[PDB]
Amino acid sequence: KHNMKAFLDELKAENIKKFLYNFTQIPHLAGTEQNFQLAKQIQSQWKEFGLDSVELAHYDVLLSYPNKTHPNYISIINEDGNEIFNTSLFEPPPPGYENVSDIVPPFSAFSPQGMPEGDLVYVNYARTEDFFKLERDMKINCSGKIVIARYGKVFRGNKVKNAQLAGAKGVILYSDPADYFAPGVKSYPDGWNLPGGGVQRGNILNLNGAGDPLTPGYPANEYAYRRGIAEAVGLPSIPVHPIGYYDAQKLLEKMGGSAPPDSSWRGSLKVPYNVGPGFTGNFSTQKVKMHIHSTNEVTRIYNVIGTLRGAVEPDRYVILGGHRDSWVFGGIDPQSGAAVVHEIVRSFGTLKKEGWRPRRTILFASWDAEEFGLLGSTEWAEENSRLLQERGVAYINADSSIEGNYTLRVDCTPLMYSLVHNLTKELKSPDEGFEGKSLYESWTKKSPSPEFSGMPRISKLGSGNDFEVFFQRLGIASGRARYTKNWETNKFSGYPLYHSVYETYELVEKFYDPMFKYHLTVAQVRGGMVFELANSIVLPFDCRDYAVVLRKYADKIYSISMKHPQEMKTYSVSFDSLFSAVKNFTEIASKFSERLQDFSNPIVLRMMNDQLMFLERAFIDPLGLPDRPFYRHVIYAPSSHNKYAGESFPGIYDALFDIESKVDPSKAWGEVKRQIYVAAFTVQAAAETLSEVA
Amino acid sequence: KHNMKAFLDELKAENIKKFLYNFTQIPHLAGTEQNFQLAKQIQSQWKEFGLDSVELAHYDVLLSYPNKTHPNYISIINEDGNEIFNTSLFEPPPPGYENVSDIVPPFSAFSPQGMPEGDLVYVNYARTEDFFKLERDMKINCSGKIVIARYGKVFRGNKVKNAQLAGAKGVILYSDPADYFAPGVKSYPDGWNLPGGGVQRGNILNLNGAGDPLTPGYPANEYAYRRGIAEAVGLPSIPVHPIGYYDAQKLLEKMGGSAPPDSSWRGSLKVPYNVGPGFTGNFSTQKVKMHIHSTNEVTRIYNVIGTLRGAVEPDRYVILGGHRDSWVFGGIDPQSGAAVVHEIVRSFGTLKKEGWRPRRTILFASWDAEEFGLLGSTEWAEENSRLLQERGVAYINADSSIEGNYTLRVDCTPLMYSLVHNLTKELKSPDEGFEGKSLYESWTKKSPSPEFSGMPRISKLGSGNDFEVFFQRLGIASGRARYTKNWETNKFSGYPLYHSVYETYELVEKFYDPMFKYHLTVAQVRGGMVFELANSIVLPFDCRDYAVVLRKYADKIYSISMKHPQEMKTYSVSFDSLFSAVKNFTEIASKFSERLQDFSNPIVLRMMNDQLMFLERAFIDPLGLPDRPFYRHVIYAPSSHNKYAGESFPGIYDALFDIESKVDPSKAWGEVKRQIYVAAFTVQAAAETLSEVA
Ligand SMILES: *[C@@H]1O[C@H](CO)[C@@H](O[C@@H]2O[C@H](CO)[C@@H](O[C@@H]3O[C@H](CO)[C@@H](O)[C@H](O[C@H]4O[C@H](CO)[C@@H](O)[C@H](O)[C@@H]4O)[C@@H]3O)[C@H](O)[C@H]2NC(C)=O)[C@H](O)[C@H]1NC(C)=O
Ligand SMILES: *[C@@H]1O[C@H](CO)[C@@H](O[C@@H]2O[C@H](CO)[C@@H](O[C@@H]3O[C@H](CO)[C@@H](O)[C@H](O[C@H]4O[C@H](CO)[C@@H](O)[C@H](O)[C@@H]4O)[C@@H]3O)[C@H](O)[C@H]2NC(C)=O)[C@H](O)[C@H]1NC(C)=O
Ligand SMILES: *[C@@H]1O[C@H](CO)[C@@H](O[C@@H]2O[C@H](CO)[C@@H](O)[C@H](O)[C@H]2NC(C)=O)[C@H](O)[C@H]1NC(C)=O
Ligand SMILES: *[C@@H]1O[C@H](CO)[C@@H](O[C@@H]2O[C@H](CO)[C@@H](O)[C@H](O)[C@H]2NC(C)=O)[C@H](O)[C@H]1NC(C)=O
Ligand SMILES: *[C@@H]1O[C@H](CO)[C@@H](O[C@@H]2O[C@H](CO)[C@@H](O)[C@H](O)[C@H]2NC(C)=O)[C@H](O)[C@H]1NC(C)=O
Ligand SMILES: *[C@@H]1O[C@H](CO)[C@@H](O[C@@H]2O[C@H](CO)[C@@H](O)[C@H](O)[C@H]2NC(C)=O)[C@H](O)[C@H]1NC(C)=O
Ligand SMILES: *[C@@H]1O[C@H](CO)[C@@H](O[C@@H]2O[C@H](CO)[C@@H](O)[C@H](O)[C@H]2NC(C)=O)[C@H](O)[C@H]1NC(C)=O
Ligand SMILES: *[C@@H]1O[C@H](CO)[C@@H](O[C@@H]2O[C@H](CO)[C@@H](O)[C@H](O)[C@H]2NC(C)=O)[C@H](O)[C@H]1NC(C)=O
Ligand SMILES: *[C@@H]1O[C@H](CO)[C@@H](O)[C@H](O)[C@H]1NC(C)=O
Ligand SMILES: *[C@@H]1O[C@H](CO)[C@@H](O)[C@H](O)[C@H]1NC(C)=O
Ligand SMILES: *[C@@H]1O[C@H](CO)[C@@H](O)[C@H](O)[C@H]1NC(C)=O
Ligand SMILES: *[C@@H]1O[C@H](CO)[C@@H](O)[C@H](O)[C@H]1NC(C)=O
Ligand SMILES: *[C@@H]1O[C@H](CO)[C@@H](O)[C@H](O)[C@H]1NC(C)=O
Ligand SMILES: *[C@@H]1O[C@H](CO)[C@@H](O)[C@H](O)[C@H]1NC(C)=O
Ligand SMILES: N[C@@H](COS(=O)(=O)O)C(=O)O
Ligand SMILES: N[C@@H](COS(=O)(=O)O)C(=O)O
Ligand SMILES: [Ca+2]
Ligand SMILES: [Ca+2]
Ligand SMILES: [Cl-]
Ligand SMILES: [Cl-]
Ligand SMILES: [Zn+2]
Ligand SMILES: [Zn+2]
Ligand SMILES: [Zn+2]
Ligand SMILES: [Zn+2]
Repeated sequence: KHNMKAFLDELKAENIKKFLYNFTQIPHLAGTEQNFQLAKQIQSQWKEFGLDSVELAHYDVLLSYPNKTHPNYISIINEDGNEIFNTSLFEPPPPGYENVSDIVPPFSAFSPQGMPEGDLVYVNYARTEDFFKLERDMKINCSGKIVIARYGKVFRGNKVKNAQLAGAKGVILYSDPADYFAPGVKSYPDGWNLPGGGVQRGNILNLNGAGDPLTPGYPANEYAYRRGIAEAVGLPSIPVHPIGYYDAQKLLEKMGGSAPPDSSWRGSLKVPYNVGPGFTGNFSTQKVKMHIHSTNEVTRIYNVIGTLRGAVEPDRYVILGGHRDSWVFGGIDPQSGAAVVHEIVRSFGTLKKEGWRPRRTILFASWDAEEFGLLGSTEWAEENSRLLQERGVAYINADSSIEGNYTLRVDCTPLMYSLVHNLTKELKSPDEGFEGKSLYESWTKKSPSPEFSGMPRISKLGSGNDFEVFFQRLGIASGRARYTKNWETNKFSGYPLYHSVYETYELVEKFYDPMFKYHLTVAQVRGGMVFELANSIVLPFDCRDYAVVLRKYADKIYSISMKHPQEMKTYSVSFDSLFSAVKNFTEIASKFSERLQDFSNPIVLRMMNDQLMFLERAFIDPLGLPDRPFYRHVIYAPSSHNKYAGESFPGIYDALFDIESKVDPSKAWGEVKRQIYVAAFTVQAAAETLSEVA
Repeated sequence: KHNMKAFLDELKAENIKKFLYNFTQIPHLAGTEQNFQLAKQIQSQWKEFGLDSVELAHYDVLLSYPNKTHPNYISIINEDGNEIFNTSLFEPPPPGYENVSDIVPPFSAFSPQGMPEGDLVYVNYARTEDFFKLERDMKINCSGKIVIARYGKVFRGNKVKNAQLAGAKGVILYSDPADYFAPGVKSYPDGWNLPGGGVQRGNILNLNGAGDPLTPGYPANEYAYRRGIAEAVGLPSIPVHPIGYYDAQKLLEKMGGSAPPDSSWRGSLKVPYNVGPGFTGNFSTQKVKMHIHSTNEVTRIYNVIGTLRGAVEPDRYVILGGHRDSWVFGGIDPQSGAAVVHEIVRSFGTLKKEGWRPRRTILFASWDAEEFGLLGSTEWAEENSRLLQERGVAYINADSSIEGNYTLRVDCTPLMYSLVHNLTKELKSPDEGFEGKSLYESWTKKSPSPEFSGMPRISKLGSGNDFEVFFQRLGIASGRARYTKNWETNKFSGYPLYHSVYETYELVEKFYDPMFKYHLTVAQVRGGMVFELANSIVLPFDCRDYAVVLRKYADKIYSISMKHPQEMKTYSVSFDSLFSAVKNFTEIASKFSERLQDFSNPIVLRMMNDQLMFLERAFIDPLGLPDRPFYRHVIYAPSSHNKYAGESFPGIYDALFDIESKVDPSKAWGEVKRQIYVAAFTVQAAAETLSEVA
C-alpha cells in the first residue's frame, strides 16, 4: 500500500546522517560560489530522487560582508589614542578545520561603516523594558554612548533598533555565559558549550517582512527598480559588532558609574555589571572604539524549487520549505533541517517511482539568504504571490531539526493543532524512558500545555524564519516542528553554539544526536504533516481550534486594557464587538464542522476544502498593520519588541503598549478603539467565510 | 427548455415601463424615509419573484444635505454690500409635480459651509489643461478668486480639486447650453433639452475609491470607529454650488479682464466669456458672494441583496448590481436601470419556479447612496471583500439603461469582449432601419471600433459608478451596457436633464423610449451577460482579448514616453521588460486557450475556470497605486484628471504626466522606470496564473 506508513517507514536516520555530513564540510554563505554549487547539487539530487521538475529561482538582493583586507574590530583606546586592547579578528577554528578557507569572521550583517569612540553603557539584553529601566528609572542617558548589550531574550535587530532610538552611536553585542554556557558541560570541542572565543553572527535588520531592502513588494528580478541605499528598508544607522565573552570581559571589567539596578542585570562574568556610563576613575579617560568596514552589495542568490504534481488537485500547493545558506558550516543551522528535507524528498520520490502521486501538489524549497533577512523565501513569494494566495494550502518550515534533545517544539496555526495531536499519537517517541510510548505522550509529559490537561504546548508564529512571508503577509496556514532543549527562559536565546564556527557536523554526531533518532522523529513530524496536508481528502484543519484561541486572545487583550479602568470609562472603550465576533466565529465554526462531517460530491467537498483553505486567508487585512504593510495577519504578528515571538491581536496590543506614557491620551485611546473595530470586523469576516456560501 | 432564449423571451418591455412608473412617482434621495420605503418594497417583490433570500444590508455613512430653513444661493453684491442679484432657491418644478414635497433643491453634496466673496475667474471646464492655459500661458492667478466653471468633459469633483489646488476660494458650476442644449430640440416639458432654470446636482468628493469618508477600508457598521471630520477622505475645502444657465448668464455678462484664449473657451451664451478676473470697469467694485449652509451628517442607508443559489457552483458569484437612490425622481438616473434589474429578477425567478437554477449563484443588488460617492456598493464590498475576492466571477452594473436612443454603449474588461460580441449577434436590433438585423450589426455600424473593421467600440472602465469597488479595488471582471446618444465630445458630459428635477418618468415615456424597446434591448444585454456568466460550463472569458489590448496599451504608453527621447537616453528608460511581459502573456494565453478547448473532468474544468476567474484578480497590486490605495488594478484606473474615464497603465501614465515640468528630472524619470517595473512584473505574474499549475 502507498499510505502514510509507507512514506514514513522509508525515511532512514542513516540517510539523514549522510546528507548532514555532506552539507557541512565547507561553508555555504549566502551569495558565495560554494552555496551556488550546493544549490546545483540539491537540484540534481531532487531530480534523481523523482521530482517532476526542479528549478533554480535566482534574485539579486542586498547582502553584506566584511572587508577581507580591512577587518572589523573593537579597541579600548587610551587618552593618547593608543589601542591597548583589541577584540579578536576571528574565532579560533575547531579541530581539523583550522585550514578551511572562506570562513567569514564574526560580524553583524548590514552594519554601516564607522569608527565611533565614546563611553560604554551596559544595557543588559537591550529589551524595550531594559531601556525603560535605564532612562526612566535610573535616569541614564544613552545619547552619544556606545551600548554594550548581551545577546538573549529577543531578536538582535530589536536591540539595535532600541539602542538607536535611545540615541546610541554604536552597539556591541556579546554572548554571556549566563545565557550561552550551561552549568556542568564542556566548551566545544569536548562538549556543546560556547568557548570564550566563540561569537554569534547574525543580521541586525528591522525589515518587518519586507524581504530585500531594495525591492519591497516586488521580486528582485533582472529588471527590478531598486531603491537607493538611503531609502532602503530596515538598515541600522549605527555601527554594530558582535564579540565573545573573553573579549567582553575585557570591555566590561573596567566599567564605572551606576551599579546594576538588580540581579537580573548581572550575567556570569567576574565583573561588576556596572551600567556606567564610562570606566572607573583610574581608567576614566580610556574610551571604546569600533572599527567597522563591512560593505552592502547586491549579490545573486538561488532557491531550489522542486515540484511533485498532485494526481487530483494539482492546483493546490503544500509547501515544505527551509533554508540552505549558513553563517559557516551550518551543522545545526540549517543543515540539520535541510538533510531532513532531502530525505523527505527521497522518500516521496520512492513512492512516486512505484506509481503513487499525492492528491495535491507538493512543493519543496531550499531557500537562500535566510540569514540575511529571509530574502530567498520572501522574493520567491513576492514573485509568486498570486499563485500562493489562490492555491496555497499550507506551508511547513524546515530550518534546524534539533536545537536540543529534550522534547518536541511545535509552533503552528490553530488550524493544524488537531493534525499535530493526531500525527504525534501515531509516532514512536525516541526519548529515553518512553520506549514503546507515542511521541504525543513524551512531548505532552515534558512540555505540558499551560491551559489544558493531557495536552502539549504549541506556540504562536511570529517571525525569524522563512515561514514569515507565507503566514504573516500572505495568510497561508503555516507550521514548524523541531527538537529542543529543556532550558525555559533560554527560548529566544538560541543553543550555545548558535551562529558560531563551532556549529559543525561533529557537534551534532557527538553531542546532540549520535543515532540521528531525533532527526528521524523530526522528519516523521514534518514529512507526516506534509503527507496529510497533501493527501487527505478533506483538508486536515479544524476551524474550531481557532475559535478556542480567539476567545483566549480576546480575554487576554481585554485584561491588558483593564489595567486602565478610568480611561476605559472616559473614552468609552468597549471590547463588546470583539467578544461578539468571537462568539459568532465559535457558533459558525461549530456548524461548519457539522456540515463537514455530514456531506460522493466533490464540488461540496472542494467548496468545503476551499473554505478551510481560505480561512487562514481571511485573517489578512490588505491595509496591513500600522506602519508595517507586510505584516497583514490581524490575529498574529511578530512582536514589535521581539520579532521571534508571535503576538496575538498585535494591532490592539501595540495600541495599548506603554499607553499611560502617551501625551494625548484621547488620541491614544481612540486608536485602541480603532484597533478593536478592525479586529472585531476581521474575526466576523473570517467567520462568514465558513457560513453557507449561498 | 430552460436556456438563455427562455430567460430572454420572458422579459417584457411593458413590465419595465410599469416598474419605471412605479419607482419614479416620488423622490428617493439617499438617506430619506421614502428611499427606505422603496428598499423594503424591492425586497418584498424580489422575494415574491422567487429569490432564495433577500436581505437589507444597512450602513451609517457620511451624507450631505442643504439646510431646509437656511437656503444656499449666490449673489452679485454691490459696493455697499447690497445683494443686487440672487441665484434661484429651486428649479421650477415640472407640470403636475409643482406640489411634490421633499424635492431637494440644487446643491453640491459635501460642500463645506461658507460665505466667500471676491472676483470671478472663468475657467472653462476647469480641466487640468484649462488651468495650465490660465496660469502658465495667460498668467492669470486664481488665488483668492471664485472660479466659475462650466459642467462637461470631466467629473465635477476633479474640477473642484483642480480649482482648490489653483488656490480658488469657491467654485460655481453651471450648465452651458453649448454642452446641455442640443440644437433644434425643445426644453423640458416639450422636449428633452435643459431649461435655463434647470440645474445638475452631484457630489464633488475626491474619494479615489474609499467609499464612506469616515471609514476607509472597513464597513460603516454598528460598531465602526469613524475618523473625525478633519481626517475624512475626499472632502472639498472650499464652498461649491451649481446653477442653471439663466443664473450663469447674469454672473458672466459683466465679466472683464482678459478675453477667452480661443473659441474652445466660449459656450453658447450671449456673453463675452472673459476669463476676468472680476467685472468690466463700470461694475468693477461689484463682487460675487456665495451662501453655503449644507451639513454633512452620518445617515443610515440600505442595500437590497437578493440571492439565487447556484445548482452546481453555489460558491461562485455573478453579481448584477445598480443603485436605487436618486437626486429627485430618477426617471433616467437610476430608475431606468433599476426597472430593468427588477424585470431581470422577475424573469430568472420565473424559470426558478419551473425548477431551474443557474449553475452559479447570482446575486442581485439595489445599492443605496451611489449619488454620494458609491457608498452603498463600497461599504457592502468592504464588508464582504473576502467572499468577493475568492468567489466573485463577474460584476454587471445596472445604472441608467438609456442616456439616448442612438446605439449601444459597452464598457467592460477585455475578458468579456467575446461574450458581448457573441451575445449581441444573437439579439435583435430595436433601431429604425435595422429591423431583422442583429444588435451587433446596428451597434457595429453606428459605433465602429477605431482599430478594427466590422467590430464595435467597447470602452475601458474607470469610475463614476458602482462597478468601481469590484473592478478597481477587488479585481473582479466587470462590465456595463446601456443605450446612448450620438453626440461624440459630449461623452463624460451627461444628457441635458442629468441630475435635474426634470428627469422624470414622462421624460422617458415621451422623448426617450415610448415603446420601452431600448430598455428591453438593454435588459437582454445585461440579463443575457449575467445568464451566460452564471450558467456556461466554461466561464465565458477569452484571455487572448486581454493579450491584444495589453500590447495596444504598451505601444501607447511607450509613445507617450518617446515624446522625451533625450531623457530616455540620459536616464536609460527602457520599456523592454513591459513588451517582454506582454509577449509572454500573449504566448501563455494562446496555450491556455488550446488547453481550454482540449480537455468529462470537473476538476480540470474548475481548475481552468478558477484560472479564468482569477485572471482579472491577478492584475491587482496589494500596494495599490501611488497615494491611491483603493485603486489597485495595474492595467486600469480611473483617470487622475477625470474619474469617469478609464486610463490604461495608470501608474506609468501619471509618472509621465507633465514630467517636463518636474523640478528633479532624475527623480521623476526614476519613478517612470519604477512604474515600468511594476507593470512588467504584474503582466508577467498575471500570465503565469494561466501556465500549467504544476
Ligand atoms: C454576531 O452575529 C450577530 C447575528 O446573529 C450580529 O447581530 C447583529 O447585530 C447588529 C448590531 O447590533 C444588529 O443591528 C441592528 O439592526 C437593526 C436592524 O436589523 C437596527 O434597527 C439597529 O439599529 C438601531 O439600534 C441601534 C442600537 O441600539 C442604534 O444604534 C441605531 O441607531 C438604531 O436605532 C441595529 O443596527 C443586527 O440586527 C444583528 N443581526 C441579526 C441579529 O441578525 C452581530 O453584529 C455579530 N457581531 C459582529 C461583531 O459582527
Ligand atoms: C518572458 O519569459 C521569458 C521565459 O521564456 C523570460 O526569460 C527569462 O529572462 C531572464 C531575464 O533575461 C533570464 O535571466 C537570465 O538568467 C540566466 C540564468 O538562467 C542568468 O545567467 C542571466 O544573468 C546573467 O546575464 C545578465 C544579462 O546580461 C546579467 O545582468 C547578469 O549579471 C548575469 O551575468 C539572466 O539572469 C532567464 O533565463 C529567462 N528564462 C528563460 C529563457 O527560461 C522573461 O524574463 C519573461 N519576461 C518577463 C518580463 O518576465
Ligand atoms: C555530497 O554528495 C554529492 C552527491 O553525491 C557529491 O557530489 C558528487 O560527487 C561526485 C564525485 O566528485 C561527482 O561525480 C558528481 O558530479 C557529484 N554529484 C552531484 C553534484 O550531484 C559531493 O561530492 C558530496 N560532497 C561532499 C563534501 O562530500
Ligand atoms: C590593535 O590594532 C591596532 C591596529 O592594527 C594596533 O595599532 C597599530 O600598530 C601599528 C604598529 O605598531 C602602528 O603603526 C599603527 O599606527 C597602529 N594602528 C592604530 C593605532 O590604529 C595596536 O597595536 C593593537 N593593539 C594591541 C594591544 O595589540
Ligand atoms: C484527529 O482524530 C480525531 C479522532 O479520530 C478525528 O475526529 C474524528 O473524525 C471522524 C471523521 O470525521 C469523526 O467521525 C469523529 O466523530 C471524530 N472524533 C472526534 C471529534 O472525537 C479528527 O477529525 C482528527 N483531526 C484531523 C484529521 O485533523
Ligand atoms: C409600486 O408598486 C408597489 C408593489 O405593487 C405598490 O406597493 C403595494 O401597494 C399596495 C397598495 O397600497 C399594498 O397593498 C402593498 O403593501 C404594497 N406592496 C409592496 C410594498 O410590496 C406601490 O404602492 C407602488 N407605488 C406607486 C407609487 O405606485
Ligand atoms: C437676495 O437675498 C437677500 C437675502 O434674503 C436679500 O437681502 C435681504 O433683504 C431683507 C429685506 O429687504 C433685509 O432685511 C436683509 O438684511 C437682506 N439680506 C442680506 C443683504 O443679506 C436681497 O434683497 C436679495 N436680492 C434681490 C435682488 O432680490
Ligand atoms: C463566441 O463564439 C465563437 C464562435 O462560436 C466561439 O468560438 C468557438 O468556440 C468553440 C467551442 O470551444 C470552438 O470549437 C471554435 O473553434 C470557436 N470558434 C472560433 C474561435 O472562431 C467563442 O468561444 C465564443 N466566445 C465566448 C463563448 O466567450
Ligand atoms: C576594503 O578595504 C579598503 C578600504 O578603503 C579598500 O582596500 C577596499 O576598497 C575595501 N573593499 C571594499 C570597500 O569593498
Ligand atoms: C541625553 O544627553 C545628550 C547630551 O548632549 C542630550 O543631547 C539629550 O537631550 C539627553 N537626553 C535627555 C533628555 O536626557
Ligand atoms: C542529550 O541528552 C542528554 C541526556 O539528558 C544530555 O546530557 C545532553 O546534554 C543532551 N545533548 C544536548 C546538546 O543537550
Ligand atoms: C439651519 O439653519 C440655521 C443655521 O444656524 C439653524 O437654524 C440650524 O441649526 C441649521 N440646521 C443645521 C445646521 O443642521
Ligand atoms: C497668486 O496671487 C496671490 C495674491 O496674494 C499670491 O498669494 C500667490 O502667490 C500668487 N501666485 C503666483 C505665484 O502667481
Ligand atoms: C429618439 O430618436 C429620434 C430619432 O433620431 C430623435 O429625434 C430623438 O431626439 C431621440 N430621443 C432622444 C432623447 O435623443
Ligand atoms: N533566522 C535568522 C534570520 O532571521 S531574521 O533576522 O531575518 O528574522 C536569524 O534569526 O538571525
Ligand atoms: N454616479 C455619480 C456618483 O459617482 S461618483 O461621484 O461617486 O464617482 C455621479 O457621477 O455623480
Ligand atoms: Ca523584493
Ligand atoms: Ca467604509
Ligand atoms: Cl523550523
Ligand atoms: Cl451602468
Ligand atoms: Zn536557520
Ligand atoms: Zn541562522
Ligand atoms: Zn446613477
Ligand atoms: Zn446619478
